[PDB]
Amino acid sequence: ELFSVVAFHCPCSPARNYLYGLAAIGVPALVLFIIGIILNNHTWNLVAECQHRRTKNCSAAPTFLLLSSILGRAAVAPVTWSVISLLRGEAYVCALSEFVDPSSLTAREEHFPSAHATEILARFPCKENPDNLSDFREEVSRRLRYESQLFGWLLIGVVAILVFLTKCLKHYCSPLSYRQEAYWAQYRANEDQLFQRTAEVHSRVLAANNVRRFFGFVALNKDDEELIANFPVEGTQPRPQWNAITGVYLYRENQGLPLYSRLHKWAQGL
Amino acid sequence: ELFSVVAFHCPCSPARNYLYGLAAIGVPALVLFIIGIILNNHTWNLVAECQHRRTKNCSAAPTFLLLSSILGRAAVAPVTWSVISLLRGEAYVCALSEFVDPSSLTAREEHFPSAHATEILARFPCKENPDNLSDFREEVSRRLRYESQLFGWLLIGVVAILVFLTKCLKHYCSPLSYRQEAYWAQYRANEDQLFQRTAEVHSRVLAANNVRRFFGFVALNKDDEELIANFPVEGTQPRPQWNAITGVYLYRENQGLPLYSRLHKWAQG
Amino acid sequence: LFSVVAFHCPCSPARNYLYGLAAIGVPALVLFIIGIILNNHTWNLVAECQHRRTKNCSAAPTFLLLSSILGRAAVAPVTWSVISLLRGEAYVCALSEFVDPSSLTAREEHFPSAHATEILARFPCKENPDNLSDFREEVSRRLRYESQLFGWLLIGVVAILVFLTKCLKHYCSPLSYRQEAYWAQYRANEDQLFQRTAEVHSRVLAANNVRRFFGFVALNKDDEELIANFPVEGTQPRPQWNAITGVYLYRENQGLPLYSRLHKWAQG
Amino acid sequence: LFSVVAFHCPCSPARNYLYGLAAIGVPALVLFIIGIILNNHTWNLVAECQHRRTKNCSAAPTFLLLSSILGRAAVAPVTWSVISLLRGEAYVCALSEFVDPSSLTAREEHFPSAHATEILARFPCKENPDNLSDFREEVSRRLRYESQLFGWLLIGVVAILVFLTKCLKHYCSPLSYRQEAYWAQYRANEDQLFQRTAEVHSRVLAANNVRRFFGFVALNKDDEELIANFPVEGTQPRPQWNAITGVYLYRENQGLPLYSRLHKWAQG
Amino acid sequence: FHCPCSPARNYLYGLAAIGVPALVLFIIGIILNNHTWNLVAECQHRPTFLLLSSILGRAAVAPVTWSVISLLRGEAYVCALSEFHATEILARFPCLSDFREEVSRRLRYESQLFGWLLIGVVAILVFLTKCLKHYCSPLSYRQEAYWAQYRANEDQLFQRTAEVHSRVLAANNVRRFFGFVALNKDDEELIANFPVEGTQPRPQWNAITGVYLYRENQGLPLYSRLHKWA
Amino acid sequence: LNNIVSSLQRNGIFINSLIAALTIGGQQLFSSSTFSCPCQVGKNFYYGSAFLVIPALILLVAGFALRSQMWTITGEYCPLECKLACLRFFSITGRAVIAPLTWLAVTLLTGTYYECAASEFASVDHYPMFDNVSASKREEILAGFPCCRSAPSDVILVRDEIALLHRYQSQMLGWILITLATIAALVSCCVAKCCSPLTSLQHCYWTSHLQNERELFEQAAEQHSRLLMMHRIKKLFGFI
Amino acid sequence: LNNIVSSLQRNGIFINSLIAALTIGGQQLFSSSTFSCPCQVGKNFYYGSAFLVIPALILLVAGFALRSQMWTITGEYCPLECKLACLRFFSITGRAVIAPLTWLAVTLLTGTYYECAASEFASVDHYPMFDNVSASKREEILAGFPCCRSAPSDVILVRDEIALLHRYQSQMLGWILITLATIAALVSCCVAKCCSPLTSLQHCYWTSHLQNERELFEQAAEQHSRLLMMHRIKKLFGFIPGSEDVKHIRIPSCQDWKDISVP
Repeated sequence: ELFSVVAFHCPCSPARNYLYGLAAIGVPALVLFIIGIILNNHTWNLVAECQHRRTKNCSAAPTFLLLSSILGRAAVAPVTWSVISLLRGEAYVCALSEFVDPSSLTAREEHFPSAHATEILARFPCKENPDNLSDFREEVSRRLRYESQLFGWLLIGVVAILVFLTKCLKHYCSPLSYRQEAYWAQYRANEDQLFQRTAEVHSRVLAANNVRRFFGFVALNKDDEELIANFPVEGTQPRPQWNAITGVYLYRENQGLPLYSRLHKWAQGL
Repeated sequence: ELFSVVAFHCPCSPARNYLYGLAAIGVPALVLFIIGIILNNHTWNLVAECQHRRTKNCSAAPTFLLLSSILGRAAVAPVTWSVISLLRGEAYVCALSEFVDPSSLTAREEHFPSAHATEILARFPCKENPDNLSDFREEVSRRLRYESQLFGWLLIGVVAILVFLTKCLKHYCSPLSYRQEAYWAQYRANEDQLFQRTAEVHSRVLAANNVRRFFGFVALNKDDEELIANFPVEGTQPRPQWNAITGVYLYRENQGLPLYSRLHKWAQG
Repeated sequence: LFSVVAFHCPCSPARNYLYGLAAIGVPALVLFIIGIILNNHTWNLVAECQHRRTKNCSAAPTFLLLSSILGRAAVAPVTWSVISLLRGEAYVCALSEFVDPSSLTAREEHFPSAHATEILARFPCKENPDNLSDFREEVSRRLRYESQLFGWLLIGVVAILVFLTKCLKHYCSPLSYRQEAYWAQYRANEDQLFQRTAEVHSRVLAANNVRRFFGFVALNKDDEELIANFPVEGTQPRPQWNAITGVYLYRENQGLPLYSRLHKWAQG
Repeated sequence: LFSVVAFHCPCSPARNYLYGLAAIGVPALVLFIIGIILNNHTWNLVAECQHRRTKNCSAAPTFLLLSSILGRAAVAPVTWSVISLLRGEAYVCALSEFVDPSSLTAREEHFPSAHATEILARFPCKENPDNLSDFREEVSRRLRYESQLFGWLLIGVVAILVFLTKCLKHYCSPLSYRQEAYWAQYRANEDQLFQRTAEVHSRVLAANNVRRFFGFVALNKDDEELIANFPVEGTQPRPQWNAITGVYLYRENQGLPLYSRLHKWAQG
Repeated sequence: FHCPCSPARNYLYGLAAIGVPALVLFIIGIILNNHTWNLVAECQHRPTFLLLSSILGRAAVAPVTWSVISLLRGEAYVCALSEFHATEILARFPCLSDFREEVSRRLRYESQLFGWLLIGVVAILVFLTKCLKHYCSPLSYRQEAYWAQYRANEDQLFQRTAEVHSRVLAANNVRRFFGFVALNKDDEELIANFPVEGTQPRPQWNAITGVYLYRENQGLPLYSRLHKWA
Repeated sequence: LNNIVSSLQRNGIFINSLIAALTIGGQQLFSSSTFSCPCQVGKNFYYGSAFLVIPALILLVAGFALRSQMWTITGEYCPLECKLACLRFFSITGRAVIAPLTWLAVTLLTGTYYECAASEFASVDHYPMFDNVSASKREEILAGFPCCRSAPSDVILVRDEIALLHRYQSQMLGWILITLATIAALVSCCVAKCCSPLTSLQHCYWTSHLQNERELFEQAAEQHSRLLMMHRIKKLFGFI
Repeated sequence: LNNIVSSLQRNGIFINSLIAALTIGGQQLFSSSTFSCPCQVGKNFYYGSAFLVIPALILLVAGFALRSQMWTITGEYCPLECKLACLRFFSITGRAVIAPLTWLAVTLLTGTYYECAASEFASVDHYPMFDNVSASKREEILAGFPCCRSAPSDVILVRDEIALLHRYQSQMLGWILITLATIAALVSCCVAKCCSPLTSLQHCYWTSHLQNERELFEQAAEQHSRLLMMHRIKKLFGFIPGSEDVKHIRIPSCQDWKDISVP
């Protein structure tokens, strides 16, 4: 019942629930937004870019074209949570039930009291309303839910246009045809998955090369014995060599031919 | 349950629900429509055509045949969602509840109050009406649902006629016998399968040849060894070479023998 | 689901018969339009009107074929018209407002004449007084009779037409029926082999173009034999495609029958 | 499914008897048609007039064949009509209005004389006052008897008809039943291998035509030997095809019995 | 099932309720067996009453069993005697308490009384007739068993040779028509194994068809009309 | 399993038991189906007599016909040959008469049949109000009361006494027949053991010889019957 | 697994227990179904007494007769041979008499049969209620209450006492019989272990040998009959059935069928 713990509980109190409405919708949005940045590898080679130069000589022209991608590939997660809450309507109705104008209620005559209008309107989300106002609550509850469900649908539309706008500009302003970018897209993932796979193996071989020197032998599984018998190592990769394959790469052509990753630029010996 | 999330909940209010119903059906259609353009590769190369020339050399009339294809193919998503909502009728009745004329109401004598008309009619879809008007509530509910379904059945009828006119004229005015077009339509959908398939293989092979020069070897599975052994790579293809196989292509013939795709045109030098 | 296309009768005067027309005519129309497009015998007929651009061929040879187009595609609307008529819901909702109050039976002169059409409109939806329920039940069966009546006799006239068309087809076709059976088995056999070869001759030409670009074409184990067994050097001329599309009416060559334009092209 | 195909009595005078005829006769009528279409004996008999156009064969030699054709297709009308009569749904709906009220007994004279027919018509629909349930029951049981009485003797008529004809067919035919069993088996066996040879000879010609167009034909493994096993050069002329279809009655050639027109054509 | 109650008409149903469904079953029995046509063939071409009853009774099982099982329910006979103004009310009893009680028991009492008569007749018929025919037949039961097995093996092999001899015929004609035969895998060796020498004459098969009852010649037993044809 | 089923079938003990169970079960439904105990004043003793023995007798007719052995016995008849046949006849009789008494005993122990069979022959002298000097209603009421006419007119006491006394007579009539059947079976086997010159050990050889004399000869007949047919076809068509 | 069942079947104690259980179940079904306790004053002791004795006698006779070897024993009857016959007769008798003893014991233990049996024999002169100066109605009611007639006229309690008394006696008889039976068995066993000349192990071995040789000779006789019939066919038809017949065939004539009709 982990989902049962994070379930919404509207605190019916004036000037108080909309804070809770914010902090029970914004915070999971902020958590989801942060996770998107942290797990996105394109944000670390950005940080390591300004780290190693220590001067920030590079201007904002190459940064902004990448910086949007950092948020874009990550900002989807908050939106698909922000929109879901609005569609459910629970988040908005409890947030704004205090602000309903006591002169804008319909479907009933002038039966709304004026002693504590904000207080009595604040308790509508909790259904703790006297039966003489049940018409009023089912009017405010359905009206506010509209406003949320209207905003949620509108928000989906705005993303539905920004994505199409971006996907057009990213293909109209870039100097490469899309069929070549798909290759360049199919190369970044093809290399990275090979790199991670080959990093683990060259780690294990180096490890088994040290434990042996400490025990005289190394315990390895039957399939792991193939690894040592196939991929011998002579040492370690120097730090400056490790420092030339970290960072941001922007389509540097070489002698009339293209290079698709910063590693590739080093592969030719550049 | 995502069904409960995207459920159509009618806000019974005057001058308010039709605005909601407009944005509760049209917007998903817009999203469905946007998806169709984005995924359809026939629109990127049309965009890619506009970027390389930078001058608008190509005339609009030759491109209108392809321009109608992207909109036409993607038009299923709005229609298959606009129609389904109309036939269900929930979207329309909540939208047009407040426009029903009280004087033209039937099935009952002239006892309909007129002090606040739109307020009562707006509340019909939510069933929040006194039972003294239940006959009126049901009568408007059925009549409004009738117009939705009649509009819905009209909508599907119009699309079917449009498809019939489209396909009949497309085959009539095309300069190739329809049997050849089937072979052609069995080519572009066949090249793109091979071209995608070798795109990865000539990528992964180029991936391995880069890691190996760095680490000193490359981890591979049993199948991947065949990729490196059978298909060796030497370098990369020039950027202008990539530029010659992207865009639109309209049956340019060579010497009297057809070229079916722009890549095939480049394959003859 | 079936609920979406389920028939909902709007019990209103001069209105439901419009809905029944739309809720039955349009699904019938959408099926008929589907039938024409799928039937490959119409496109070559359409293509026949293109290449000549003169209308040299007379209508009389076309008429024998043209019936085979609409008729073969008319099965779907008929089987949809029949079931709707057999179900009966559409018909009763269609003609409810046209039931003559004078011709009403099974009850005394109790049916009101204040707004007969309005009362007659609400019969299909059970929106009727219990005092008039006997009238409603009577028309619930008299109307449903006509629907089931129309359904069965419309089935019969269709059924005799199948026999009439088929017998006339064997009566008018100069060749014997058993030879025609071979001709029928040849059209399916050529079409399949041509279509099966369409993919293969597309793939070989496809791989022969990607290879010139990448330097090698990635093929699975089974597609490898396709390149080895079936090499091509180019494409086929447009007129050559233009000579094996269209209609064909049993042109005999020197006492040797030809069954398809391709076969006619195969004889040169 | 079964809901669409069902019987519902229109309880109306001068109207339900039409429905009973339509709701049973037409489904029987179409079933009568279906048997004709599937059977191959009709078309060759039909094609017999086509090749002569003169009435070369007299009435007496050709009248013998006509008897067998109708009986084979008559299975469907009888396998359905008696079933409905066993249920008796048609009869109670049809002739309820035509039941003479004078013969009504086992009750005092209570049925109204103002509308005798109208009251009788509403019996099948369970619409009848409880006081006339006895009047409804007696006729309902009487009609169910007459329907079943009619239905049962139909089976006997079928039973005798096949029995007498079979010996009459054996007596009329100059062939022993053991001879007939072999001859009948030959037709039921030569046709099957004729059809199989048709497709193989159809495909082989089909493959050759495509190859002349594309340059290569994509066949499965089993089709590969088909080209090797049965290579053809051309086709068979229309007069050769015509010499196969039609009717045939056990010609003899110098003491050699021939069992088919193909066998008749086999000797030349 | 349906039990009509109309006076002066129920007795028609009782006869139709059992007699008509019984006789059709009898007709099915004679049709299915091929021995009936053998007698028909013999009479068409040309003491045999003993053979007729032997084959006639074999098909009599199905019509008989329906007749008795219907009488076991007994509702058939309650219609008959009850029908034979108050008489109509008696027919309405299955559909003045002293009057109706006496007749109803009388009907059921006579129903089983007449019902069991046929069963007693059946036992005598199946017993006496079988014994006398064997005693009347000079041949022993061992000879009779061999005679039956001679015929039992005759039809299965004639059907077996008829099918194979048909393929070797039909294949030739289609070959003369098309130019080859699309025979199946198992039938490939069938033509090669049995190359027929031709088609046998019609009167040749006519002679072996008919009835044959051990017309021994020169002391050599002969069992079938084909056997003497050797 | 299946071979065991056939092996137990060879033993005659289960054969007698198998028939016995079927007869009682079918009777328990047939007796309650269309028996109904009618009270025909003119002739009800016929009703009880008919369905007390006749349905058992047909089994004896079936029993004789169910064995092909006794037909051969009749043919040979129409000495040591009779001695062997008599033993076979006794063995045939033993398995043939078990069923008719099986149904006979259970009906007698049921008591329903006799009540509806010999009610009219009962004695009415004890009861002082079955006087009936007219001698007409007495026969009718005696042959009318036990069926469904309870008649609570100070005569129900007789209807219990008549039924119970008959049921006791029905029950007593049950075993006595059972006792005689056991007695006859005991002596007949003893007679078959003394009159037969062959020893019981030698009886087993002969009886086992009888059961395979039908099989081996029949198998030989089938092989010879078939081999003739193919050689006829060789002459006819040349096919094996 | 089925071999174990057959092995336990060879155990005589198990088969006797099965017989006892089956007889008890049959007796219970018979009592619950078809007893009805006829209530006539004249002859009611006859019914109960017969219910007690006739089933026991028929079960005893069936147990004695169903054993085939006793026929051979009697035939030999009609030195060591006499002793062996006596031993076999005692052993077979045991199983022959176990079932009727079970029937009698269970019937007496239930007590219903004895209750309806000797009911009219009860002593009523002790009870002052039954005066019956007529001296005939007394016997009538005495036979009348035990079956099903409550007759609620203060006599019911008396009748229950009477019933109880009879029931009590019934139980004793059962157990009394049981005791005697067991005693008999013991002394009977004494004879089988005193007059027997063979050793205790010798008797069991000899019985196993007898059963083995009986089964072996039955199988050998069947096989010899089979071989004789095989020889008859191979001499008449000229071929051995079940073997390659394609060598020769006799093709026998009409006269040949008569020769094989001799046996």
